[PDB]
Amino acid sequence: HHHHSTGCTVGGSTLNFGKTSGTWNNVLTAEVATGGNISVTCDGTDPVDFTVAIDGGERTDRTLKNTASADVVAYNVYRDAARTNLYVVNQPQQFTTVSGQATAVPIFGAINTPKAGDYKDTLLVTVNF
Amino acid sequence: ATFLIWPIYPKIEANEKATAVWLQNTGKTDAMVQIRVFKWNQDGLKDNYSEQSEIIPSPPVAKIKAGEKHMLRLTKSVNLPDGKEQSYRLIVDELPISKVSFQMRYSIPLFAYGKGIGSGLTEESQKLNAKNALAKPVLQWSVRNNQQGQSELYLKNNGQKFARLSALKTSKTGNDISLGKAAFGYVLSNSTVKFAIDQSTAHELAKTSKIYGVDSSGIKQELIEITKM
Repeated sequence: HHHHSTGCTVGGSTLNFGKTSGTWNNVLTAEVATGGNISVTCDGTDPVDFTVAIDGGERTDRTLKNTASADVVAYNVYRDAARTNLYVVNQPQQFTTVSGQATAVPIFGAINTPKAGDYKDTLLVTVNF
Repeated sequence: ATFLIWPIYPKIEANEKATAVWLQNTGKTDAMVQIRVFKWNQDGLKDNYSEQSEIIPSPPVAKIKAGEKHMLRLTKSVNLPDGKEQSYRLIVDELPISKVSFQMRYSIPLFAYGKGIGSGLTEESQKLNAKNALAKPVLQWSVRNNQQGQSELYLKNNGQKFARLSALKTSKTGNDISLGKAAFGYVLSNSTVKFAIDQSTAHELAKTSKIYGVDSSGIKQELIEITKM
């Protein structure tokens, strides 16, 4: 037949926080769990284990940048909405697929000397089988 | 952007000069991707990747329009050492073309074989491995504490082939012990790895002598005996 060569459809199939200028004085929430979110779908009868790791941004410390300035503001992303499970930088978290259902890769985000218009960063999301 | 990768578990047999991985953009938007293969080892009980020339991926860069299916040719430059299994990752990097945005990277394992050993996923290699006593994973375990006090499980593979572990059981009929945090799974051939385990599992473990891992490295999922060091 022979054996089943498994094949998967990996995501996606951004995190807009709003404004980080001036003062907020509480933690900012943004979610991708937006253009759709990320999910792995495999096709065996067996489940497939896989692994997702998130880097530390363009500066390795998960810090945005204003673009106009050296103004930087730090952040972190989490697997659960409750933010108990940190996507610790470059450390993989285990996932599994159930036969015939998509597994979401959720990413929940969070974040005073006020800084004042538009800040940016880019995260590397590695999915490993 | 959205990709169908097949096969997720590619191998190059001893007597093949290449294999193919298929990459299909199933999104509605054009995508651009970089293709690389890294040699893969577990020296120092951590996973390490190095650039490498034993396997050459073709094309190294590709525009994949929506709906199109491209054939990655993974080529074995020279014959590999006798009776050994070599470990790689194919890395597929999606190139881009107050916010924070995501760049995706997809990594599948690749395994190539030298004379006298094979994946075991075809009848030709199955018959080849029956003649090799160590053409399989041959695992040992022992749990040891750090000076900081963290508990960590050591898995050591004596066999010429890797093991992909989904779970650890304490008996052939038991249930999976709750490996809490920290991913684990691959113990490559002729290596040993080291997972961080919570306290709930040390004790549960090491109240038993043999344990059993669920292994997908071959055709079907199967228990394997892990003995104590």
